[PDB]
Amino acid sequence: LDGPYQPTTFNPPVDYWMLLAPTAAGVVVEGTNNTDRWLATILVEPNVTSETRSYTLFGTQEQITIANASQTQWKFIDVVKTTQNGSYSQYGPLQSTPKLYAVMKHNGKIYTYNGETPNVTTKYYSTTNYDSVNMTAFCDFYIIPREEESTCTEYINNGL
Ligand SMILES: CO[C@]1(C(=O)O)C[C@H](O)[C@@H](NC(C)=O)[C@H]([C@H](O)[C@H](O)CO)O1
Repeated sequence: LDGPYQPTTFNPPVDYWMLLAPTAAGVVVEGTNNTDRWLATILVEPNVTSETRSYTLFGTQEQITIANASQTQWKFIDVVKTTQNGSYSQYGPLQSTPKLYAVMKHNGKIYTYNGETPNVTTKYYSTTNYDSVNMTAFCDFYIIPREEESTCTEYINNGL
């Protein structure tokens, strides 16, 4: 567990999980290869009926319709597009009590956590030039090698 690091944009090594510890609802992390993949993770508060919100994604204001069916858990949503002018689509989510998320560049993809704490799993998004994707963290974060993924999973499920 290397960190906490303050918000910044950098090029994380492949096969490391970037464990994010946001404190507020909103954009958590975003990264793109500038060609066929844009991913931004948004943290939505517990208990939200369908509504459109404005988020700044990659420097520009975007309207996204979100919801969170859970009465008590947070919802992390990956908002992605596959071309520069394409529409954002939602995948995931991760329903969470600890408020932690993580993202990793691995084997031609970007992986993120998914499901419902305390029994999370991971999902992925194929991404060309996956190894050079820079990630912008909007909150404090830690770095954990993939070899220690069981430790990252325990933090996502139960907190630091
Ligand atoms: C093309 O197949 C895949 C991929 O990227 O390898 C399979 C992968 O399991 C799926 N992941 C999820 C969370 O649905 C992903 C997304 O649907 C797509 O990347 C969204 O842009 O599509």
